[PDB]
Amino acid sequence: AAVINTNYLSLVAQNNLNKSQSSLGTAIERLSSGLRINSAKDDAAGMAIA
Amino acid sequence: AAVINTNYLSLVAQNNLNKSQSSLGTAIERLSSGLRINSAKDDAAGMAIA
Repeated sequence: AAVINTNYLSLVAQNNLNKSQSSLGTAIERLSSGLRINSAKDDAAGMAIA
Repeated sequence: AAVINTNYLSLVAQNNLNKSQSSLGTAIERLSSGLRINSAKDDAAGMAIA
């Protein structure tokens, strides 16, 4: 469709950008802290064991 | 025939012109707003779904 009111492609690109940014954020946190398991939401049992 | 009081052809042309202008008005409104479903008289259930 040749409509301008809403751009589905832009929305999909925004979603994929957000996913990539979340991956970048978790990678950056794990690099800076040096700890894979911080903010227990990743590997919740792992943080208890550690 | 040779009648001048009433001009049937002019009336028919005016009616067709009115139909054309109504179509132009709907097209102009949809163009400016961008919404096909506007003025709920057009696509009544469509506006409910929207």
